[PDB]
Amino acid sequence: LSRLDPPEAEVQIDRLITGRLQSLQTYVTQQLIRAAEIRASANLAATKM
Amino acid sequence: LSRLDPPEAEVQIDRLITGRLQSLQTYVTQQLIRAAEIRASANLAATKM
Amino acid sequence: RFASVYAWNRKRISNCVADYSVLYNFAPFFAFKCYGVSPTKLNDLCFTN
Repeated sequence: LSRLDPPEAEVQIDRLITGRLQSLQTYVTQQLIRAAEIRASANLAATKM
Repeated sequence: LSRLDPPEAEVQIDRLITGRLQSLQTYVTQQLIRAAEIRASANLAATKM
Repeated sequence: RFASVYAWNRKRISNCVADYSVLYNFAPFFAFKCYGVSPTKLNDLCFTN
């Protein structure tokens, strides 16, 4: 923001926003997968108990 | 497609295509996770039956 | 006097105050393009060399 003016910095800000959004989406996808795995593990543990 | 020439509409439609495809992919991934959960629940239901 | 495009001149500017306003406010500069920096922001930045 400091170096460039809004007109030409909007594209860079959009690029970074896209990158970070995709990274967070992948992170939450992996989190959901691991949460399903641990849910299955917890169901098995409850059955064993 | 109205207020822009085709050459620039190409790069302005790249964003819409990629964004809506990413949205549909996210939806399909969430639905796959939910379908795995429902499959586990259905297996448990059949075992209990 | 200005040098030829070959054997071009090179001057190192260091340890001084850069008043880019007196540079931008010149009339005969018909072409003024900056990369990675906006001319309006030059007066607020600081560089290593």
